[PDB]
Amino acid sequence: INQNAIALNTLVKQLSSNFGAISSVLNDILSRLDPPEAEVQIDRLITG
Amino acid sequence: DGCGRLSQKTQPKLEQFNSSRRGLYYFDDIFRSSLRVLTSGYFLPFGSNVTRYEVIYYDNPLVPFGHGVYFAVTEKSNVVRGWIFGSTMDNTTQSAVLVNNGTHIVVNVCNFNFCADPMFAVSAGQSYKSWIYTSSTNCTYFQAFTHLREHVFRNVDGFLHVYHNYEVINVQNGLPSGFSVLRPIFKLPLGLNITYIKAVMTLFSSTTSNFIAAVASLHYVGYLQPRTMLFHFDQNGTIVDAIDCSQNPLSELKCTTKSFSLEKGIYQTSNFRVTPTTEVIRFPNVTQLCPFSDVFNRTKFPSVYAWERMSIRDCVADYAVLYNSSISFSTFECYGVSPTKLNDLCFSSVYADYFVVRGDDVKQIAPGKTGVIADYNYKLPDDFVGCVLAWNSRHVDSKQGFYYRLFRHGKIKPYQRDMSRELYSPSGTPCTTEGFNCYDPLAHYAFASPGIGTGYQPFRVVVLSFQLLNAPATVCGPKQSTDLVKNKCVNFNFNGLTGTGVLTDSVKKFQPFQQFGRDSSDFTDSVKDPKTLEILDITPCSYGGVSVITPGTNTSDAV
Amino acid sequence: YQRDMSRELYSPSGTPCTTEGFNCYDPLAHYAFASPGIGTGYQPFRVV
Amino acid sequence: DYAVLYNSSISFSTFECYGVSPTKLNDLCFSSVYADYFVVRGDDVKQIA
Amino acid sequence: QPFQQFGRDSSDFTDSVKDPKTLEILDITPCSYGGVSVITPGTNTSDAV
Ligand SMILES: *[C@@H]1O[C@H](CO)[C@@H](O[C@@H]2O[C@H](CO)[C@@H](O[C@@H]3O[C@H](CO)[C@@H](O)[C@H](O)[C@@H]3O)[C@H](O)[C@H]2NC(C)=O)[C@H](O)[C@H]1NC(C)=O
Ligand SMILES: *[C@@H]1O[C@H](CO)[C@@H](O[C@@H]2O[C@H](CO)[C@@H](O[C@@H]3O[C@H](CO)[C@@H](O)[C@H](O)[C@@H]3O)[C@H](O)[C@H]2NC(C)=O)[C@H](O)[C@H]1NC(C)=O
Ligand SMILES: *[C@@H]1O[C@H](CO)[C@@H](O[C@@H]2O[C@H](CO)[C@@H](O[C@@H]3O[C@H](CO)[C@@H](O)[C@H](O)[C@@H]3O)[C@H](O)[C@H]2NC(C)=O)[C@H](O)[C@H]1NC(C)=O
Ligand SMILES: *[C@@H]1O[C@H](CO)[C@@H](O[C@@H]2O[C@H](CO)[C@@H](O[C@@H]3O[C@H](CO)[C@@H](O)[C@H](O)[C@@H]3O)[C@H](O)[C@H]2NC(C)=O)[C@H](O)[C@H]1NC(C)=O
Ligand SMILES: *[C@@H]1O[C@H](CO)[C@@H](O[C@@H]2O[C@H](CO)[C@@H](O[C@@H]3O[C@H](CO)[C@@H](O)[C@H](O)[C@@H]3O)[C@H](O)[C@H]2NC(C)=O)[C@H](O)[C@H]1NC(C)=O
Ligand SMILES: *[C@@H]1O[C@H](CO)[C@@H](O[C@@H]2O[C@H](CO)[C@@H](O[C@@H]3O[C@H](CO)[C@@H](O)[C@H](O)[C@@H]3O)[C@H](O)[C@H]2NC(C)=O)[C@H](O)[C@H]1NC(C)=O
Ligand SMILES: *[C@@H]1O[C@H](CO)[C@@H](O[C@@H]2O[C@H](CO)[C@@H](O)[C@H](O)[C@H]2NC(C)=O)[C@H](O)[C@H]1NC(C)=O
Ligand SMILES: *[C@@H]1O[C@H](CO)[C@@H](O[C@@H]2O[C@H](CO)[C@@H](O)[C@H](O)[C@H]2NC(C)=O)[C@H](O)[C@H]1NC(C)=O
Ligand SMILES: *[C@@H]1O[C@H](CO)[C@@H](O[C@@H]2O[C@H](CO)[C@@H](O)[C@H](O)[C@H]2NC(C)=O)[C@H](O)[C@H]1NC(C)=O
Ligand SMILES: *[C@@H]1O[C@H](CO)[C@@H](O[C@@H]2O[C@H](CO)[C@@H](O)[C@H](O)[C@H]2NC(C)=O)[C@H](O)[C@H]1NC(C)=O
Ligand SMILES: *[C@@H]1O[C@H](CO)[C@@H](O)[C@H](O)[C@H]1NC(C)=O
Ligand SMILES: *[C@@H]1O[C@H](CO)[C@@H](O)[C@H](O)[C@H]1NC(C)=O
Ligand SMILES: *[C@@H]1O[C@H](CO)[C@@H](O)[C@H](O)[C@H]1NC(C)=O
Ligand SMILES: *[C@@H]1O[C@H](CO)[C@@H](O)[C@H](O)[C@H]1NC(C)=O
Repeated sequence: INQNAIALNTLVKQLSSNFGAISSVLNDILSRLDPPEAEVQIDRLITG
Repeated sequence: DGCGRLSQKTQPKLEQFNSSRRGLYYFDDIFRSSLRVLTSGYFLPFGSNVTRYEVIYYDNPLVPFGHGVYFAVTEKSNVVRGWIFGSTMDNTTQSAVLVNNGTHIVVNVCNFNFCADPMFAVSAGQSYKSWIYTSSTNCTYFQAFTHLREHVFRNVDGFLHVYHNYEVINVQNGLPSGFSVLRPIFKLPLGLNITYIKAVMTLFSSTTSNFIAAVASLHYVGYLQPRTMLFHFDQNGTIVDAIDCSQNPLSELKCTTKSFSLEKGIYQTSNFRVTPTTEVIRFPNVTQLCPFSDVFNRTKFPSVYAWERMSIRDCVADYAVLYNSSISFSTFECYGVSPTKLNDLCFSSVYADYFVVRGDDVKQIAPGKTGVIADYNYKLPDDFVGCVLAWNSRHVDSKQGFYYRLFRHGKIKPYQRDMSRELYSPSGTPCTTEGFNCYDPLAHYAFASPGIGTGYQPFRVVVLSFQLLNAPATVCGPKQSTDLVKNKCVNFNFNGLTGTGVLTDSVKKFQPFQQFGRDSSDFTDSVKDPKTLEILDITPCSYGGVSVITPGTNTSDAV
Repeated sequence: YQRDMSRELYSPSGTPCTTEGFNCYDPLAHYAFASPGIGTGYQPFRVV
Repeated sequence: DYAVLYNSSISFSTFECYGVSPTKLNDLCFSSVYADYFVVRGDDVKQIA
Repeated sequence: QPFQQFGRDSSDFTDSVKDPKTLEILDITPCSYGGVSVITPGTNTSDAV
């Protein structure tokens, strides 16, 4: 039970990492960059 | 050739049929054979609110174009042969006319003066006048119920796409149901602003006058909407079936599996039912422009070695006012933020630096570069966020007294001022007077020799730096608020924070100097309204899970 | 890819105009291109 | 030592570097340095990239 | 069908093409199709395979 709970909690909390992008949040990236530049930022988050 | 008159005005009648499962077209030239692809775009939803018009009965209302218009005609004879495209339907703005007269197609883009009731004319079973317009101004472009024709009109990137389809039906009244596919024919390039679409139809008379609508025809209009659909391609590539993934609970389950048949069991589905339509924009209400004149029309700029800093706050930033002025920037680069979206943000700490440099030294005011200015005069941090502006001032700054630092032991840090005058010695030995082994650190810009080159001309440089989404903002773009909507999942924008979700009420207590509510997963949940000074709540439009039980495709369709 | 060949008067407040004057201005402006000894930035250019 | 070029009366209108960063040009050791010089038109400077 | 210049596939691998000069369809097949296996008795044993 503890293993399942820990796995779920870690999966939930893994979203805080931004990998190689500029921010973990996706709203601000689209709020300051053009889509041609935002696609590169979104791709690494998707892969991670 | 002039235009006729119709004093009689019968009130138009409006009825509501449905489009069944029609209004599909080849959305791309990519040849797909024997596969299924899920594509999103602007299509006609199944079972739409199609409208019918008839033809004294003469209805030619101004139909808004929107994102696209679906046009289908049912007739026994050629009576409908053209359409009118335009924005104001006058001679002030250009308009497009497409009619069928001869060899290929008659299409014209011009400044027309349409009459009240544009129409064709056929007398004694032969061609007659063309009472559509009466004047053609300065224009460029020129190029030359058993019947059911369907046309789809779309205008994107200045291209007008036309789709055609022909079918044979025998129905006295009512739009027939079934499946139809349209193939593109025209890709006419013309840059216009299409907002309204009209139709032109022929009228018949006996010899020359007393035109009457002897022949009646039925045509339907449909509005395209943003929908997600799944398509199937045969070996030839012809579309044979499709599903609109918003109609019934079975539709989204079928779309998720990416198939056309289902097995008995229970499956999990995604969200394909609710889409926000309302927007909630909120900005703090202040009204005052920045002192653009005080920074772009300051009669005195210092040298680069003595650059000065200015603070900007409590503004409504508007870069469009700079167009009216007589300033022509020769360099405009931005780092971090895109220049396109500079009017939809809220800056938190704006600072400006101004000085004078040589014409060939403008390039050295970028981060990560080298040069005497970048080493001893002015350096930018590697994480600089802002924009750089520069312009020529050969007519105000053709004087003497400007200097730059030439000799210095170390390299200055970013954002550092080194206004000094002490003597310099390469060996580090202290000096006592200017002469041998002692030189003046500063050097002159000349700027007084007649007939100097472009690279040696004086230039004025202004650097803007700001921070985003860390502290409460004082400078924001020129945007107006649209009050507050409750109990709906909508698209909000609070000081440049796009999001989606329901907002009803909040009871959370927090500390001042706060504008956003974070989370352990970096997902926004609360926000402070800058206009009502009260906290709100954000919750996604979809929260729970949905499962659908089906007995099989052969068995039945009830779920 | 849009063409906006128009000549109607412009008003910042959106109120329709009747003549050029107060609160009504000409949308188009001149390139000069005739002053002697203009700079390189003010010279005409041809773009394809 | 690129800093000695500042004392001279030469004003470069184009300075681009590939592979190595201009900032750290004084903390390296080059192995095989070669130089080529010629004369071109003003509008043909961009074609030397 | 007409208005076609390339032959696609479910894996986006070209297999057919229309010659613009003879106006007839061709076929594309990779130079290597089958699998090859080699049996060896060991380096010390011999070199015949
Ligand atoms: C693409 O569409 C065609 C539409 O006809 C599909 O039907 C096939 O069409 C061909 C060409 O007309 C037929 O060939 C003809 O069949 C008979 C018997 O030989 C005769 O009229 C002619 O001598 C000629 O051979 C073909 O029979 C017909 N097939 C069927 C099942 O009706 C065609 O299948 C589609 N192609 C693909 C690759 O999916
Ligand atoms: C712009 O922001 C300002 C603050 O910078 C806000 O000022 C507030 O204006 C509202 C307008 O509705 C005032 O509320 C009114 O107060 C009394 C209550 O007895 C009454 O006249 C009305 O029933 C209404 O509730 C509010 O007092 C005022 N705040 C102050 C003066 O401290 C304002 O919300 C923004 N302006 C707008 C929305 O026009
Ligand atoms: C573009 O720039 C021009 C030139 O600066 C602007 O014209 C100026 O407009 C202001 C108002 O915005 C005028 O000030 C007003 O003028 C009269 C004086 O009797 C009076 O209405 C007010 O007391 C006030 O001082 C100013 O005179 C005028 N300058 C001129 C015409 O040389 C123009 O408004 C700007 N914007 C555009 C054209 O959209
Ligand atoms: C801020 O000011 C301080 C104090 O003047 C600067 O530190 C000074 O830096 C210079 C240049 O690196 C040092 O000179 C060197 O000193 C010895 C001989 O005295 C020798 O290593 C070299 O031949 C050279 O002359 C100087 O000693 C040093 N002073 C101190 C007290 O540390 C500092 O560089 C300035 N900051 C910036 C960013 O310019
Ligand atoms: C920056 O460039 C100037 C101009 O070239 C340099 O001045 C020159 O400095 C050299 C030594 O580095 C001088 O040569 C010496 O001059 C006297 C001649 O009696 C004597 O000490 C030696 O025999 C030797 O020839 C040269 O005359 C002088 N040129 C001038 C002043 O026109 C300067 O050193 C450079 N560096 C700085 C200012 O840091
Ligand atoms: C260039 O493309 C053109 C089409 O735009 C092609 O035209 C074709 O030219 C060939 C040349 O061999 C003609 O074939 C010949 O036809 C007769 C058959 O009785 C005979 O003279 C030869 O035995 C040969 O087969 C072909 O008819 C012609 N097509 C037409 C006129 O419609 C041509 O392939 C290309 N030009 C070349 C390859 O030089
Ligand atoms: C579109 O409209 C047609 C015409 O009204 C509908 O077809 C009718 O469907 C009902 C369903 O109860 C049948 O009883 C009628 O006999 C049908 N009439 C005809 C003329 O076919 C059709 O169902 C509608 N499609 C929708 C609403 O999706
Ligand atoms: C429709 O009317 C036009 C305009 O009156 C006619 O234009 C003629 O087009 C034919 C070819 O169809 C040309 O040979 C003539 O030279 C055109 N006339 C003139 C005066 O230029 C035409 O008869 C009709 N069809 C088309 C396609 O324009
Ligand atoms: C609209 O067409 C007219 C007629 O060709 C053009 O107006 C002429 O413009 C020239 C410019 O040198 C003037 O000298 C003439 O007096 C004008 N004539 C008339 C009758 O007004 C006008 O330029 C066109 N508009 C465009 C191309 O935007
Ligand atoms: C700042 O604005 C002033 C006007 O307020 C400009 O001064 C004019 O400059 C032009 C161009 O040199 C002269 O022909 C005019 O005589 C000047 N005065 C007026 C009243 O128009 C000035 O150029 C602007 N820019 C600066 C100082 O950089
Ligand atoms: C659309 O058609 C439906 C019935 O299909 C009808 O109830 C409705 O009033 C029509 N109009 C609109 C605007 O939805
Ligand atoms: C444009 O239309 C207006 C309104 O009818 C009219 O007054 C004006 O004369 C027309 N201009 C031309 C050039 O035909
Ligand atoms: C569905 O029913 C048809 C009716 O003949 C049958 O032939 C077919 O095999 C069935 N399909 C599946 C997937 O079981
Ligand atoms: C191959 O043969 C040599 C011959 O002495 C032997 O020593 C060696 O161990 C052998 N190598 C292997 C990998 O068995």
